[PDB]
Amino acid sequence: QISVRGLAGVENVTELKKNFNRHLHFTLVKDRNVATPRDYYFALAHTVRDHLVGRWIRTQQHYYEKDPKRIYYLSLEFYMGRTLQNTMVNLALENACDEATYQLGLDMEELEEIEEDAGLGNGGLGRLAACFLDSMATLGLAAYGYGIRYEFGIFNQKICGGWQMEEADDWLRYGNPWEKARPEFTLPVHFYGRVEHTSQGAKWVDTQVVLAMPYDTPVPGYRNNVVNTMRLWSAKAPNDFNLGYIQAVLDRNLAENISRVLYPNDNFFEGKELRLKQEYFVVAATLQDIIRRFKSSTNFDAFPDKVAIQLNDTHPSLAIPELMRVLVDLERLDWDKAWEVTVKTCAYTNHTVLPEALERWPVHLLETLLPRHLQIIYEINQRFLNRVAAAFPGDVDRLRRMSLVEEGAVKRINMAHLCIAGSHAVNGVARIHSEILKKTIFKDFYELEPHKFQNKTNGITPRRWLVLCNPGLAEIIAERIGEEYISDLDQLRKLLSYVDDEAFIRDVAKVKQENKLKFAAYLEREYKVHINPNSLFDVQVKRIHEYKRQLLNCLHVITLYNRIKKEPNKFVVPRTVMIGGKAAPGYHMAKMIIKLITAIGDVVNHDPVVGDRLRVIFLENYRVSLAEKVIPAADLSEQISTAGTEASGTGNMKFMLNGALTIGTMDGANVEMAEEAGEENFFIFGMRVEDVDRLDQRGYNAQEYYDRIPELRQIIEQLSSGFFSPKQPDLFKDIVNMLMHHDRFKVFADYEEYVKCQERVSALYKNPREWTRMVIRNIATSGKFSSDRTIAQYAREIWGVEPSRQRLPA
Amino acid sequence: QISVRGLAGVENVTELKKNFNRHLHFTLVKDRNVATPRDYYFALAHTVRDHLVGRWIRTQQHYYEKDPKRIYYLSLEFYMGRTLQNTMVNLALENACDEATYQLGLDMEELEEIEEDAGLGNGGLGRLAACFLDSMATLGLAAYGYGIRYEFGIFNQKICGGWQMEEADDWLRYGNPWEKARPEFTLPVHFYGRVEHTSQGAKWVDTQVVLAMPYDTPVPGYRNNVVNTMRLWSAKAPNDFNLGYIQAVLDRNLAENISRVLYPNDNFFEGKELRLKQEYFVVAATLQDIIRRFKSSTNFDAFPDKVAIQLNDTHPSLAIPELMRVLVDLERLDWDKAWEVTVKTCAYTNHTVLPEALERWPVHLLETLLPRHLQIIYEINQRFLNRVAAAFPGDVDRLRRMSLVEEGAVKRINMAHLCIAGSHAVNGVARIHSEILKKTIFKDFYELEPHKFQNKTNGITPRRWLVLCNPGLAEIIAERIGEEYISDLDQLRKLLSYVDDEAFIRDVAKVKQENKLKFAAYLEREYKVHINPNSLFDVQVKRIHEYKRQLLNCLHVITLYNRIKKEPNKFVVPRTVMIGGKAAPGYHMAKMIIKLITAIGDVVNHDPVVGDRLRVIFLENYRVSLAEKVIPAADLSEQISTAGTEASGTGNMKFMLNGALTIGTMDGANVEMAEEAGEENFFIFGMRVEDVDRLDQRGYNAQEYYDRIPELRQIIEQLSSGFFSPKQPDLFKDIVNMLMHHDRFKVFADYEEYVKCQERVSALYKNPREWTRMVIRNIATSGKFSSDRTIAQYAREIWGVEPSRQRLPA
Ligand SMILES: CN1CC[C@H](c2c(O)cc(O)c3c(=O)cc(-c4ccccc4Cl)oc23)[C@H](O)C1
Ligand SMILES: CN1CC[C@H](c2c(O)cc(O)c3c(=O)cc(-c4ccccc4Cl)oc23)[C@H](O)C1
Repeated sequence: QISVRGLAGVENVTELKKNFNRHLHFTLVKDRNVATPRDYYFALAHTVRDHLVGRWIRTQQHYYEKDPKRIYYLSLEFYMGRTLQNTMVNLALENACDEATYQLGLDMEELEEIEEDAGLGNGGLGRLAACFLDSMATLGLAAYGYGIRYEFGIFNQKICGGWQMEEADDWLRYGNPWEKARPEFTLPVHFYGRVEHTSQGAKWVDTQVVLAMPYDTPVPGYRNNVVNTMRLWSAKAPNDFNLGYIQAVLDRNLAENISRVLYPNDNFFEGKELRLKQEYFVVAATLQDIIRRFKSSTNFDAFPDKVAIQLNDTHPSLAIPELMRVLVDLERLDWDKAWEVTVKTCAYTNHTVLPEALERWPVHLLETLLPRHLQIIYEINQRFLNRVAAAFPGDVDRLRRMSLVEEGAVKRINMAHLCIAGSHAVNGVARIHSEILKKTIFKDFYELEPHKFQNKTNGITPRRWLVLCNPGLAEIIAERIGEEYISDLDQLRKLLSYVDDEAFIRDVAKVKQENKLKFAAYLEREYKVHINPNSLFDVQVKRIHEYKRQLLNCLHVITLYNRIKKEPNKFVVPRTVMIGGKAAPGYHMAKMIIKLITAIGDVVNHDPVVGDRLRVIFLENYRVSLAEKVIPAADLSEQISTAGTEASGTGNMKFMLNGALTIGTMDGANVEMAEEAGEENFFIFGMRVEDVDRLDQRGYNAQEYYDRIPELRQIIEQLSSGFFSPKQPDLFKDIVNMLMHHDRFKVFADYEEYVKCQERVSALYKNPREWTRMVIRNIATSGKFSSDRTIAQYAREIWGVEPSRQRLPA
Repeated sequence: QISVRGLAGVENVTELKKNFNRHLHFTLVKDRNVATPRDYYFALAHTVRDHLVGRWIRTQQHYYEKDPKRIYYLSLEFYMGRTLQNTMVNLALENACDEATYQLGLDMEELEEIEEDAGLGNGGLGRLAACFLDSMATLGLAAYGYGIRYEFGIFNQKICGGWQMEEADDWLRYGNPWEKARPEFTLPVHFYGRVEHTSQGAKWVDTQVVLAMPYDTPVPGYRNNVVNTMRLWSAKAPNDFNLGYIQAVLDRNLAENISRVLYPNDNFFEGKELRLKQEYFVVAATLQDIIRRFKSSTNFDAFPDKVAIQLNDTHPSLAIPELMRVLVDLERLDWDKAWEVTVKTCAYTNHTVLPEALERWPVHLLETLLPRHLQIIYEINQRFLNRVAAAFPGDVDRLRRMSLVEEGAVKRINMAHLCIAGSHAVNGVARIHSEILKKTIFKDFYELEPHKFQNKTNGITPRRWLVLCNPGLAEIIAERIGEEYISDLDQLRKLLSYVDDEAFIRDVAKVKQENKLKFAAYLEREYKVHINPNSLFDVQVKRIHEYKRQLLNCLHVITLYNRIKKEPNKFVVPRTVMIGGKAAPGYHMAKMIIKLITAIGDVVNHDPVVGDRLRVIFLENYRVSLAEKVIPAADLSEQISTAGTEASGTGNMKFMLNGALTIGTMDGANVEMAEEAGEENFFIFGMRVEDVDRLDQRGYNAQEYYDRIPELRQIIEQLSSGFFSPKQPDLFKDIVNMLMHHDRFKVFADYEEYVKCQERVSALYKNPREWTRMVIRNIATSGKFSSDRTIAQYAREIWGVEPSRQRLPA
C-alpha cells in the first residue's frame, strides 16, 4: 500500500504463503478448520523469524573472523514491547507479509495485536536500553545486551472502583517464538559462603550454587543484514540441590525465584535481598561469558582493547568488584594491573539525581551474601581515599563525603560512588542533567577527575517511534525527501523548506486527524468510552510520580471545569485530557493520584453543562504497545516535571517526532528540544532550576499561593470538602495535606504560569494552519533525538569504536 | 542393514537429509561448525516428528467424523522411556534414518543415547500404561491416555559408598521435542471451599482455583498410520492469584507445585495432601475434557455408549464421585440416573493385594480439600450398604467389612471399595491374582456382584520389547516366519518346528552372545567395570522390595561364594550376577538391601581365589532405557517373589521374549508363562500359595531353618559378625533381625529349594545345545504375553469396542 513498507514481489509473497502454511501444519500442528487467530499469529511469527536466522548466524560468524572490540550493555531492564512488526520493518518485509496474509484471508494488523509485550522494564531506563540495542545493530556495532529473563515483567494494571489493581504479567504463557534457549551455555553463579586466606591469595568457599541458563533473542539492524544478540539469563537449581526427598525437590523454587519477577519500582531504591541477588546473578553470569569469549579469540593487557562494559545505572555496579575478583583471585593478576584493566573496561551512566533512587546497600547484606566482594570494595575504598587525601591534603570532610562506605545507624555502600571510582567515563543523559552532576551530587568527584565526566543526551529509535507506529506520517515525509532519513534523522531538517507548502500543511494535519480517529475508535472497541475526535488531545503518559507532577495537570483540569461552570455559554476549545501510567504497588501517594484522576473524570464526564467540551480519561495499562497507539494521536505533550528532577525524559522526544506540540518546564531534554526547534515553537513555562534553588533558600511556603490565588483556593476547598468524593468526603485529605505542608515538588509555585501557558495553547489550536506550521517546525528539528546520534557518541567518545552504515551480504 | 528395520529408498533418504539440515539451521539456529551431538539428536527428532503430524491430524479428524466410542485411560503414571527409536520403528523409518545420518557423517545409535527417558512412572504399573497406549494405537482404538506432566520424574539413582543417593530427574532441561503445549485448552480445577445448600441443590463455593494446562504427545500405532494422543496436565496459577506484590507473585509456586514431582513410591501408599491434590487435579481436568468432547459430537443416557473410563489402580478413583458431582450438581440429573451412567462408564484395574499399597484416605483430609466429594462418598456408601443389607439380612459384620468408610482412631475412606461399588468391571492382572481377589480381599464384593469380576492377564508390547531392543533376534525370527508376528505375536508358535533346526539353534545362540558382548562393552565404557562375557548372565532387575526377595538372591550368591572358598579347585559354571533397581527414598530396609548387594560385591569381586568365576554387580539407575540394554543380554531371569505377592509382573515377560530362561516361584504371571511353555522348560521352585497359607496357620519360625540348614547358618553368622562390613561389624544387624524374627516374606522357607534349583540351572548351561533348545521353546510360546492380546480382551470384554488392524490412508 505505502512505499516505506517495502516491496511485495511475486516470488516473495508466494514463498511467505507456503512457509506460513508449513508452520501452521508442522509447527503448530493445526489445520485451517481448527486454527484460532492466535495460531495464525504464531504461524506468521515463525515465518518472519526464519528470515532472521541466516543473517543472525552470519553476523556472529563475521564477528568471530574480524574480532572487533565488543560492546556489552548491562541492564536489569530491557523494555522491548512487541517484536513482530519491528522485525518486518527492519527486514523490509511488511508489505510482502501484508499481501501474503491478505491472500490467505487474514488481516495482519489483527494478528499483530495478539502478541504480548516483552514488558521487562519499568519505563524510561528500560526503554532506553531497547532503543539502544536497535541503534547499535543499525550502526553495525558488535554489541550484546545482557539482562535477566524475568518470568513476570511489569504488572498488568487494572482499574477497579477508580483504584489501581495489579496482576501478574504472565507473558510467556503461550510461549515466546523469538527466543532461543541455550542450556549448553549454562554457567554457575555463587552466593553466601566465606573467605579463606591461603599461601596463594584469598579463596571463596562453601558457597551455594545457582545455575544461569541463557536465552538468546535476535536484534535486527535497519535493512543492513546485521542481527545482534540480547542474552537474558534464567535461574536454575543444580540437580543435587538440597540433595525428605519431596520437600528437597519442591525447595528448588527458592533458587529459581531469582529470575521470577521484575521489581516494579521506577526511579526508586528498595533494599531487598532478592533484588541484590538479581543484580549479582546477571553480573556474575555475564562476566564469565565475556571472559570466555575473550579467551576464545592469558594476556589481560588487551582486555580493554577488546571489551567495553556499559553499566545502565548502578544496578549492575557489582561488575566492578566482580571483575576485580576474577582477575585477582582466579587469574592471579596483581591488584594495580587488575584495577587498570577494570577502570579502562567499565563506564557508568547515571539516570537520576533523586536521593530515593540512589542505591545504598547495607553492609550486613553484602557481608552475608557476597563476603569476598565486600572485602574488595573496602580495598577499593581505601586506595581511592588515599588518592583523595593526596590531592586535597587536610580536607577531612571531603574524605567522608567521597567514601564508598557511608557511616551511620547502619553502614551502607554507595553504589554510585563505587561506579565513579571504577569507571573511565561517567555520563548524564541530558546536558542540564550532566551539568547538575558536576555542580551538585558528584562535585567532589568532578574536582578529582574532571576528564571522567561526560554528557550523552538520550534519544529514541525512529524505526519503532515513527515508521512502525506512524506509517502515515513516515510516508508523507518520504514523498518529499526520500527514505534515507529513517537511518539519518537529521535529514528531517529538509522539511523546513515545506513550512509554507500548502499541500504539506494539509497532509500533516490529515495524518494527525486519521491517527486521532483510529485512536478514538480503539477506545470504544476495547474500553467502551466515547470521545470527541475534533477536540484537542491533551496527553500525559509516563509512570505516576510526585516529581512528574500529574497533580499539576489535575489542578489545570479542575480549573477548566470550574471556569466552564462559571460561564457555561462561553466558547472554549474542546479538550480530551488523557492521563496514563503505572504506580509502583507500594507508592501510596501515586496510587492516590490515580484515584484523584478517575474521581475528576467521574464528575467532569457526566456533567451535562460541560457536554463534549471537556473529557478526562485515565489510560489503563500504559505500556510500550499502548504508547505506539496514543503518541501518534496526540496534539499536546505534557512534560511538566519540576525543573531539575527529570534527568532527560524520552517520552518528550516520541511526541515531538509524531507531530504533537509540547507544554513543558525547562527540565531534562526539554531544554535541548526547545533549543533545536526554537523557543517560539515550544510552550515553555514555570520556574527554571535557578528559581527552584532561590525558593529553597528562602523556604517554600505553599500557603502564600493558596492565599493569593482565588482559583487555586477554590480547588483546594473542593478537594477538602468532598466535591470529588461525596460518599467519602475526606478521601483526598493526604493529597491536600501534602500540597499545603510537605510538597517537595512545588506544584503551587508553577500553577499560575502553567494555566496562563495552557490558555496560549488553546488560542493557537483555534488557528489550524498556524498550529500545523509550528508542528512542522518541531518534526523538522527532532533529528538530534535519534538514538543513532546518541549511540554514535557513546561509540566514539566512550567505547573507542567506529560506527558503520555498510550492509553485510544478505 | 537388516530387513525388519524397513526400506532405505533413494527419495526418502534424500528428503530426510534435507529436512535434517533445515531443522539444524532454522530450528536449532546452528551450523555444522558449532553443532554438538545433542544438536544433531534434536535435528533428527524434529525430522522424525514431522512425519507424525500429518497422520496425527488425520487420525483425530477421522475420530471426529466416525464418532466411535472413546477409551479414556486414566493413570498417575506413564513410564514412556525414550521416543525416537520407537517412532522410527512404528513409522518404518529406521533404516532410512540410519542411512541418511550415515551419509551426513553421523552414527544414529550415538544420537539415540542423548535422549532423556520420560521417566513419569515408578515401575510396572507405569510401564503397563505405556505398553497399553502402544497396543491401543496398533489396534486402531480411539484411545486417550490422561495423566500429569511431572516436571521431575522418577529420581536418578547414584551409588555412593555402596548407598543409594537420589537426584532430581530434570528431564525437561533441554526441552521435549515430542510434546505440543495446548494453553488454549486450559481448564480450571477447584480445591477447598465449602458446600451451600440452596432451593436447587448443593453448590460448591469459595474455592481456590488452579489451572490445568494440557500438553499433547503423539502415540503412533505399528505401521497402520494411526496416531493417538497422550494428554498430560500441567498446573498453572491463575493471574489474579494472591492478588505485598512481590511475595504474591512468588507464592504462585504453591499452586504450581501440584505437577512438580512424581511420588517415588512403588506399591506403597503415602497419605500426603500433595498426593491427594495430584489425584484430584488429573481427574477434574480430565473429566471436563471428556464431557466437553462428548457434547461436541444434553442426553447423558448415551454417555456410556460413547465413553469408557479405565482406572489404573485406585489413584484416579475420585473420577467416580467427580462424575457424580458434575452430573448431579451441574447437569441436574437425578441421583439414580447419574449413578447408572457412572457405573456403566467406569472400570477398575487392581494391581496388588499388599495392604500397605491400599489407598485409605483420612476423612479429615477430604473434608478440608474436597467437601462436596466427601458428601457424595457418604451417600454412595449409604445406598451401597442398603443393597448389602437387603441381600444378606442380619449379617452385620459384612456391613462393616464392605463399608467405604473405615471406622477407627482416624476415620478413612477405602478407595478400592469405592472403585468396586462405582465400576461395572473389576479386573486383576493375572489369573492367580484375579482368583485371590475373589477368594480373599474382595470376597464379600464378589458374593454380592460376581458378574463384575474379571481377569486380564498383563502383557508387554513386542515393538519396544523385541524389535526395538533386540533387532538381531527379531531378524532371525523374520528370516524363518516373516514379519507378521510383530503385530500378531501368537505366530511365534511357528518357531516350535525349528527346535531341532541346527542353523536356527546356532543363530539363536549367536544373537545372545552378541547381545552379551555389547552389554559387557557398555559396562566398561560407562561404568569402568570388567565382566566375563562367557559366564552365565544371572539378572534380577526390578524395584527393590522385601516382597520381591532380592535378599533370597543375595543368600544364593553368598552360598556360591562360600562353596568356592571351601573347594577352590573344583569346577563351577561361571556367573555374572547382576542386580538392579531403585528403592523408595524412605524405605529403610530396601536401602539396606542395596548396601548389602554392593557389600557382597566388594568382597566377592576382589577375592583372587574366586577369579572370574563369580562376579556381583549392582546395576545403577535401572530405568526403561537400561532395561532395553540388559534384558536382551540375560541368560537367567530371576522372578522369585513369595507366592501370592507379585500380582503379575511384566519384567518376567520381557525376559521370556528375549531368550532368557526363568527361575521363579509359582506367582503372578509366572504360572501362566510355565503353563504356556511347559513346566519342563521352566525352573520352578518353592512354596505355592497353598504352602504359604499352611505355614501362616502354623506360624512361621525362621529359627527352625537356621537350626537345620548348616549353609544358611554360616551366612547369618557371616552377616552378624561383620564379614561383609569389617569397619562397621553391626551394619547389617537390622537385616539379620528381620530375617530371624519378623520376615513376612519367608526368605528362609524357600532357601533350600532355590539353591537346589540353581544347581539345575548351572547343569543345563553346561550343555549349550540343550540350553538353547529350551530357550527356543520359551520364545516360541511367549505370544500370549503381548499387550495386543491384553488390550483386545479389555476392548471386547470391558469397553464394548472392536479392535481393528486396518490401515488408515497415509
Ligand atoms: C517518605 N517516603 C515517601 C514514600 C516513598 C516511596 C515508597 O514508600 C514506596 C515507593 O514505591 C516509592 C516509589 O516508588 C517512588 C518514590 C519516589 C521516587 C522518586 C522521588 C520521590 C519519591 Cl516519593 O517513593 C516511594 C518512601 O517510602 C519515602
Ligand atoms: C512397618 N513399616 C515398614 C516400612 C514401611 C515403608 C516405609 O516406611 C517407607 C516406604 O517407602 C515403603 C515402601 O516404599 C514400600 C513398603 C512396602 C510395600 C509393599 C509391601 C511391603 C512394604 Cl514394607 O513399605 C514402606 C511402612 O512404614 C511400614
